[PDB]
Amino acid sequence: DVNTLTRFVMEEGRKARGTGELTQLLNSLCTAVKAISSAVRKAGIAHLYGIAGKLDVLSNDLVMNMLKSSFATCVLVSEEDKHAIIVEPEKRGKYVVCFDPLDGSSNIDCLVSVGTIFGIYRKKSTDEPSEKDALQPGRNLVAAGYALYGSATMLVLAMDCGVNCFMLDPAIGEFILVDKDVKIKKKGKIYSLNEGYAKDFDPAVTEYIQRKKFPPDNSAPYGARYVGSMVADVHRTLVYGGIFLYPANKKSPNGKLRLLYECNPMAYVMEKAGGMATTGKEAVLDVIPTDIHQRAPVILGSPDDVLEFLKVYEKHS
Amino acid sequence: DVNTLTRFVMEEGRKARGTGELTQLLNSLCTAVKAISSAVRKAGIAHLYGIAGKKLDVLSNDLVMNMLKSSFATCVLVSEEDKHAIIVEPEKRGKYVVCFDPLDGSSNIDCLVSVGTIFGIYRKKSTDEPSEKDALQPGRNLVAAGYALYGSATMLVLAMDCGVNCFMLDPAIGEFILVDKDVKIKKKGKIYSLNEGYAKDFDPAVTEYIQRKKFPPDNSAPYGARYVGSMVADVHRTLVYGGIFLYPANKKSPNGKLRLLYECNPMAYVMEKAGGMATTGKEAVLDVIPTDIHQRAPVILGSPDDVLEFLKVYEKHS
Amino acid sequence: DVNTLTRFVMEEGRKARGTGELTQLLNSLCTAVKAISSAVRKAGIAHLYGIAGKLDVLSNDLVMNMLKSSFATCVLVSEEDKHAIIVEPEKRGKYVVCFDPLDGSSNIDCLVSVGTIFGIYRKKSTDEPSEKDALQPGRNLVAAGYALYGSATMLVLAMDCGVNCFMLDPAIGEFILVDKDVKIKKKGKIYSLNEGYAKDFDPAVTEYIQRKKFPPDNSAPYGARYVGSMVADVHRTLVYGGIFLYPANKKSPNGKLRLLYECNPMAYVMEKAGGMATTGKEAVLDVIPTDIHQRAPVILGSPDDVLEFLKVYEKHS
Amino acid sequence: DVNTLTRFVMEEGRKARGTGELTQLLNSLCTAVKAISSAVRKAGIAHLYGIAGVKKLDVLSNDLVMNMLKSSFATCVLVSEEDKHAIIVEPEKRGKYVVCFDPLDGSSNIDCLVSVGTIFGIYRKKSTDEPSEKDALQPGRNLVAAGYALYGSATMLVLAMDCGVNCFMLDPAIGEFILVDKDVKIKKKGKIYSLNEGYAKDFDPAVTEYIQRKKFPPDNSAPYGARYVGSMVADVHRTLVYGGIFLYPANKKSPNGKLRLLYECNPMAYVMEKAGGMATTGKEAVLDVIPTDIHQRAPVILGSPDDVLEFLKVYEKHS
Ligand SMILES: CC(C)Cc1sc(N)nc1-c1ccc(P(=O)(O)O)o1
Ligand SMILES: CC(C)Cc1sc(N)nc1-c1ccc(P(=O)(O)O)o1
Ligand SMILES: CC(C)Cc1sc(N)nc1-c1ccc(P(=O)(O)O)o1
Ligand SMILES: CC(C)Cc1sc(N)nc1-c1ccc(P(=O)(O)O)o1
Repeated sequence: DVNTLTRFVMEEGRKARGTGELTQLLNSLCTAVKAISSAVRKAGIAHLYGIAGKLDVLSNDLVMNMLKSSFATCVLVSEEDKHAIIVEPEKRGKYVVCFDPLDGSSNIDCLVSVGTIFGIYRKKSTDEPSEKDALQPGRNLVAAGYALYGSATMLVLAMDCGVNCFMLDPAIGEFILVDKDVKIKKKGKIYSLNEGYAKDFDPAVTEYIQRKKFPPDNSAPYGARYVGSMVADVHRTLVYGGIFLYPANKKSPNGKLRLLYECNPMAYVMEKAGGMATTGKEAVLDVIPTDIHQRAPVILGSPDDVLEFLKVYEKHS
Repeated sequence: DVNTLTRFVMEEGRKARGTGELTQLLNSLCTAVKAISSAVRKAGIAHLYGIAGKKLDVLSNDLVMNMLKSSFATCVLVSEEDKHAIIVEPEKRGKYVVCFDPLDGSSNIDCLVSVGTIFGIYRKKSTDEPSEKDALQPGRNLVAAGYALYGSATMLVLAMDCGVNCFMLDPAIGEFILVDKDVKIKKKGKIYSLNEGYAKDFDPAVTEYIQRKKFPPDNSAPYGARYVGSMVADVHRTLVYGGIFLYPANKKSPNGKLRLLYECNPMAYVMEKAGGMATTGKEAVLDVIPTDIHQRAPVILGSPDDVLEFLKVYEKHS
Repeated sequence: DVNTLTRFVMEEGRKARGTGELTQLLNSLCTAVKAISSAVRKAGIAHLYGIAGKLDVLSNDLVMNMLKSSFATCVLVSEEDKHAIIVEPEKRGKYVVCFDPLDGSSNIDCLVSVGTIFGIYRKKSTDEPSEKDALQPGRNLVAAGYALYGSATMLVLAMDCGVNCFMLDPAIGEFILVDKDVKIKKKGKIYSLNEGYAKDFDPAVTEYIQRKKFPPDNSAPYGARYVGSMVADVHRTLVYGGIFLYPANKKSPNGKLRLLYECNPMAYVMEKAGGMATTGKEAVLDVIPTDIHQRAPVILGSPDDVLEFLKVYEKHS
Repeated sequence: DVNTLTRFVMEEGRKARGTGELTQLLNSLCTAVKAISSAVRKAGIAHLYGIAGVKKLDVLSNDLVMNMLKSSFATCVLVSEEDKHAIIVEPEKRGKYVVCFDPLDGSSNIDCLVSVGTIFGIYRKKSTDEPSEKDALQPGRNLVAAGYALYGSATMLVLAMDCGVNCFMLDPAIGEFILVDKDVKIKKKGKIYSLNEGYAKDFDPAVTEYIQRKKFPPDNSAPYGARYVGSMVADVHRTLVYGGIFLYPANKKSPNGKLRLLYECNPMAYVMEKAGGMATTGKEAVLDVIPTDIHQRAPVILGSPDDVLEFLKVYEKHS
């Protein structure tokens, strides 16, 4: 039987005997993602070029407005906003949402794949809503995932029931369920990181990557891929297996990627798919944040690959 | 004034006092590219999944093949998808030879990586009965070439003698809008692009050049690395941002990996028309005289100062 | 604040403390309607004409399959099917749906507006579901409405809370709420019927139309409009006011339109909009059907216009 | 073999050994029509209703056609239903063609989602004078091309030229007009009549008598069916596809009719005649009227020839 994201979300909410608030949140996010996709694919660009005589900001506006009007949220943290956004009293629900509305858009001028990343938390205290409600470890996530605006548009949604992938059919604006309860390969054959900054690598990263290129045994060297857009690289890791790295170094002891709306959602998807996600020192999902924009190192993907990295990392610890 | 690809192609044909045959070819190709984009973005996939109770690379080849055949402008067609050249039936023959990759990068379409269509257009040069040999011309001889990138948005890059022009597909109206005119690549970039998984097989010249990008001998900032693994995506980035793209020979691909006729030559033509460079290491890509329609070539291309720097390192290793 | 069909249907179900079954029904119908619209606008027609080297049937298949897979229905009545469809036991819910999947499609060859009409009943009994469960008067409707595939695509949905109109934004495949709690004009200035049957008209119809052309109170004559597609003509009646008539004639002595999936849903929309719908002898919604494809005469629209027709009708007994 | 509007127009221009100017005109119009279709179907309406936290369609449509035709470099004089005076194209963009068009016909009733359309007629400038409004004052029989786009259940472009009438369906998945009906001809006699019978009290006696013959046939035949969408493009297209007759005649209150000669009557009359149909004012062929004002009105009775001819017999019977 055919299944849509709308039908899937609703049925999961009915199974859980929810009140319907999270379902409305998720319906609203889905509508925003379709609107971002339409804009990313440049529908209407002819009018900008005068036929009748901003993208990251627009994407942030779509998600903010759709989530606010769901009546399901109370605190919203965006890559694009300096402070947490507090929902007006009359529209407050119980959920906290952290999101990157257009990840990878810094290089959107070359039409590289971009994406939307989100993580949904339940507000934990009855206090007046504030940034502190967003300072939860990723292990508290209720749902998380991403939309990839690639060759096609796909929404990957992870919850307690596992990871499910929905393809956007732009003819009818419906996300069609195409991959159910997806699991990552135990060991991959691809490594992904920016090797241009090798002179800054921690010695452990240098040694691990050298082992991927010059394997000590009779195995084939891994292939390399680095799109430079986190959603594209993490999605490829999910589909094909392997390892994605944005690790710490001495000039960046906490990494570069942001914990709340990049690392934690992707770490959550990975673990629900049977993968792993580490800072080197601990699981990404166990980090307790103190700053809504704080950075975290991240190494994620197939467990045998992540564990091999940790073996090398501890050798230099 | 707004300009569409349709209007742009027609006016170039008018200025050249052509008979309209090449205009019909390019209009047919534009229609095929829009149909491929729609399919690549999965329009109608719900029907495939049972909403009412071909492979993408094969469909794309069928779209390009049929639109070019029915243009009456072509006589010989070479596709990545076909072992032998397709010879157009006599009554539909025109004078052009088209080599193309209808869905470049589609081997990894399962992870929704950017894919593209690459094409190069030659005039038939021989007066013989049309055959596979008519596609064996050096890239030197191209009349027009370019690619469609099905990335975050769909763009067509078209190169001819008048230069390189970039058109964005507006999917609301199915129209290619001219958005970047007479494009030129940066003289020198800050990004290098290659699969470093083959580091163990690199010739010394490639190894040293990449070492220079990571550890600059002059203490400037290291280049950033990018490698999508889809040639159209990596080359388009090289065009837009500058830098260098490399697919050199390795042990699995001793003649290189990329295909000369419908990957290297079109991209090399776009690059040179944009003020860039494209070399095999030994010679300009466009000077290679092919002997086989699916033959491979090593390729190093992008900003002129970056390729020239590579070539100096190459000469240092004889 | 923006509102979608998805969000509106979900919120009405929450206010009603429903189990979510009707919501799944309506979302499934929403998906089918977008797919029908896509096909009606001829998306993909180039593939039929050889670019790479039935509509009424497809429309029925879309509605049938989406409703079956909702797990919300037990009996399905379509204009396209001789007998009622009984849903298999594992997919049964409690709702009975009568629909015309592509109303007006007989003239789709001239690109006239066409539509989808639907009416939803609740099955209350523990008997095994059968065709007889669809033999209900329209006053039993839980929800009803129509999708119009006209110059744009609009879904009109009627329930106890009133009538609401949703515009399909095809860039994102989302129905946008654009007209809330719609009420029809008390009196219009347009009458709609096929005057080609003037020779067969009952004396009451003839006299009523004479009053529209030569007004007894010295008012200006009504304008005439007859698209010949029931959904187009009735939607215009809703938006602009006035009257729509399909009375008995010699080829159709019980009228021509179908009671179950044409007259009843439109009569329901009209009454929920403050309008009226009569057979001449009684309200459409009070007719007790004996055959799922039985026909009925219908006069519907603005209340003053229908009441005026009924005055003429009562004059002729 | 599949054929698109772009390819068909280009090949017709090649067959005629044209310079390509008319081809550029038509490509530009095709682009405008796709943009109108997109807006008519309400793409992006979610943004107007606040999804991220403005012109009426008839104005946008006029702006689209005006700008696309200007930038074709193929036109010199433009007449629109929306503009009191003809637009004279600035010198650097001038071509030889005169275009009269209605950018969104029937749009006054667009609020009920009734079918709407675009109508156009293309002339060559005949005078050696500086271009002016007078260059649009040509009889319809001078038309080089004419036709219409109907934004109905699907969007179709009907294009008439000397080679006949051809119908192209817009495939919105790819923005291509697909040739679906070639060298169209209308039925010799139909079974539908189309006019606003609510104003029967104002009818001319000939019209009254003719419509009476359709409802109460004297020859024991079946009465005609009635259809009246109230959008000219929709009613005329149905007349082309199914046959029959469409009427907006002159009456006692409107001695010149209501529809506009230059950009409503002439193009539809031209399409009709190229399809083997007829189009008359009652007194003469629409295509023979020589206009004196670009917004002048004309009565129109058009469609299947046996029906128009029957109408004219009744009309002449009443002198
Ligand atoms: C395990 C999953 C996340 C449960 C789901 S899945 C969905 N659509 N809704 C819920 C849910 C539970 C409670 C509530 P609520 O009372 O806050 O709405 O919703
Ligand atoms: C420099 C460019 C390639 C010239 C162009 S650009 C276009 N649309 N057509 C032509 C062209 C020249 C000759 C012919 P033809 O007589 O084969 O048709 O066409
Ligand atoms: C008055 C309106 C129609 C009530 C609505 S509105 C909506 N979306 N659902 C319902 C509803 C009631 C009962 C059930 P259920 O337990 O069969 O699902 O649903
Ligand atoms: C009979 C038809 C109208 C001929 C056609 S059909 C088309 N696409 N162009 C032309 C045409 C003739 C002259 C010119 P021009 O030199 O003004 O461009 O064009």
